[PDB]
Amino acid sequence: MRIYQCHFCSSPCYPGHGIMFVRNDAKEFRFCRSKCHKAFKQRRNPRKLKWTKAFRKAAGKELAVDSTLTFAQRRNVPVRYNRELVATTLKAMARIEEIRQKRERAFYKNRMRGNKEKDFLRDKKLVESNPELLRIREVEIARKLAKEQ
Amino acid sequence: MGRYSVKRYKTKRRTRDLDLIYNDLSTKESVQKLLNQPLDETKPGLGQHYCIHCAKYMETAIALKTHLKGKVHKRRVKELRGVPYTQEVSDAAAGYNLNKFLNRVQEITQSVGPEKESNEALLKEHLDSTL
Amino acid sequence: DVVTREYTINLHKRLHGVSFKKRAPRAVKEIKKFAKLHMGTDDVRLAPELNQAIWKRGVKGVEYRLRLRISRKRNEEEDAKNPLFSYVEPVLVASAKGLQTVVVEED
Amino acid sequence: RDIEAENGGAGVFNVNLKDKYLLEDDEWKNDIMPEILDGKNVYDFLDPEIAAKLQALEEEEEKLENEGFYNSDDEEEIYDGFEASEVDDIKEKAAWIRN
Amino acid sequence: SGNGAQGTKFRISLGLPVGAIMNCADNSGARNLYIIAVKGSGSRLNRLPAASLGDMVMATVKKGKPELRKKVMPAIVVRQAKSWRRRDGVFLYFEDNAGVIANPKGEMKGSAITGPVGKECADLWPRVASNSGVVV
RNA sequence: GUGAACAGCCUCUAGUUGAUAGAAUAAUGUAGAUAAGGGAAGUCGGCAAAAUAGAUCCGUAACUUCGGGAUAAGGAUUGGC
RNA sequence: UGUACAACGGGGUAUUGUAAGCAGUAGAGUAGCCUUGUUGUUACGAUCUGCUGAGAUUAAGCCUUUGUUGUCUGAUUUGU
Repeated sequence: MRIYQCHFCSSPCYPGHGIMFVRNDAKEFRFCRSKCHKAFKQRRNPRKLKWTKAFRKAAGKELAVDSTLTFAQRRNVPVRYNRELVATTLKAMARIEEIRQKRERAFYKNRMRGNKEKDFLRDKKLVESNPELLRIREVEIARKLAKEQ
Repeated sequence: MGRYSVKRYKTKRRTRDLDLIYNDLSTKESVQKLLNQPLDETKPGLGQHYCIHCAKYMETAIALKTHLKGKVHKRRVKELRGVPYTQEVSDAAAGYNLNKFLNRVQEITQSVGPEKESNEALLKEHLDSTL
Repeated sequence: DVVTREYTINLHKRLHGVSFKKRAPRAVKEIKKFAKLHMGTDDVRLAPELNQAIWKRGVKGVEYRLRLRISRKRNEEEDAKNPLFSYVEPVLVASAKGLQTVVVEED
Repeated sequence: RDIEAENGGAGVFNVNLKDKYLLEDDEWKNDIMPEILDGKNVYDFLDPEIAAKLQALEEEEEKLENEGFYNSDDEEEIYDGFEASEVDDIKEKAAWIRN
Repeated sequence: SGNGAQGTKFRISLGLPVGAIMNCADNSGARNLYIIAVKGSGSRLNRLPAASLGDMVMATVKKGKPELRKKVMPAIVVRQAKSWRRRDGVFLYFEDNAGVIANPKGEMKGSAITGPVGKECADLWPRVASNSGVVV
């Protein structure tokens, strides 16, 4: 079984999903789903399409180079099946993926910090440049307090 | 699915694609083969006057002069600037074979890049001298 | 029993698969049946200010959610209907999302 | 051939492809490779010395944990001449104006 | 199955009916093939005998050498371009239709095969797989 | 207003808002569509549908009453700023 | 008179592909008030980048619900 990625989508293709395409140069183009497949025929560019992962690794979004991401490459030399490798890899894959998420969430906070600065500078323009609307709300509070009275 | 997209993008009427065309420009031997094809009866310009960027045969040498000075052919020049998007770019996006990916990007930056640009410079040096 | 409430109404799950020449006339009959369930009276008077609020984007562009105010009122003498009827009128809001049914106080 | 014939014929005898190969311990000759955990199938992860390469990763936690690099918790806002009472009002006045 | 084909042949999607022009994948000199009938086919009212991947069809040649044209000869289909089902969970399809030509014993006429050869066709016919440069 | 145009589509002045209506969305119809792979194997017969279509530049055969054939055929192109 | 039923709302799944709004030292170029420039700038300027996998839709024959507000004795007929 092979969880191989979409050619266009970079999402996992579980066994039983998606179409394969084979070029006459004989390399295989496995596809996530029909949306990615019909967009491939039409000669698009996933550097340009915003929803795919090839855009997001290129356009300065979600982190691309990491020491945790080099653990799952491919192996063309088979490792002869010792069990005590297998018992640690089932503990390794639960450990690499946690450090992946603690770095990816921390990479998201570098990209979204200081929004509250621009959130508050946006509010100084709305409040201060509308003096006439702020008179209307003052009588709205006084009419609110008087109805309870 | 639709009407217009079926007419041009069936399996029968598929063009070459962007992957192989970057390989043809990347070396000096495959450029000289395609510029100098042996003449064939089953091909539109009788196996001459072939553009390498757009995988497309032209009827006459006049039809290369008017094809290069167009917004259609200035897509494919601007399309083939960078790394040609193999399968390896899509696998690196999921956290899978970075060192296979980053070494190829290292080679396109160093070796394959300026060999391609010194080939596309000579095509404009040749297709202006003959046309 | 004179009671005024607020409501939203999901018209997207009511006008699903209707002919386009009959969407906006159908949305009128849906609000009458929607007021008949909640207020429990038969004859429902829609204000003409709400009739503008349905037909505003044509016959086939009825909005998804509207924000209603429904008041149930006393009726006059020698009406063979009932002592009760509803009077549905709209309240205008920035967006009709994320609101729920609220009783409007009397004064 | 003859081991096949004594228990069933040719279309019904079932060859164990295992029990004929060389491991350092024959006690686990019948066990099962998992081949998949949650995502990212197992044969891309296993190696010689996975845990020894994982020691170098766990050093990079403590090189990044003590530096304040994983600091999600941030609770105050500090502007010029502004405090928590006043910045709450301006974010409450500008919310009223948008509606 | 018939003569030459070792083993059995599973059900795959029937891409090529009668009168379907397909490319020629060897170095024999034919350019396109033209199917007239499919061997091992059924018999039902108003159907067309339809070929698939890894079948043997009787096929004529429209474009090629004048030594080869105007004689019916068997041919084995190696590419389909209609999506079929490998029994591991994937559908797949090729770029074009293609077929090599052979004697009824199943032995190749040319010496090489251009382009990729289908996997189900290469299992069913051994002499194709000796001349196949690329599998899948 | 778009455009070669009194073509077609949209709006101002002026005029109608008349043609039995409500509720449901089975078959078979009438009117209009889209289909993987193959491409006339259908059929008396390519009937019907599809494809081509405006404009600019290049190019254009036999034949002939020299006027035609001719938009012959076949190609390159078309937005916004 | 409650594992009640319904109307909205809140989560979960999915669908398309980055909302309005401001901002930028992005932007082929051209003009100017000129402080006659030593990015001379404010204007115009297709588009691009940032807030933004944001925004919109989500059962009409999807899943789920400790929230909000309601409703819960109408009519007919039947006996060896």
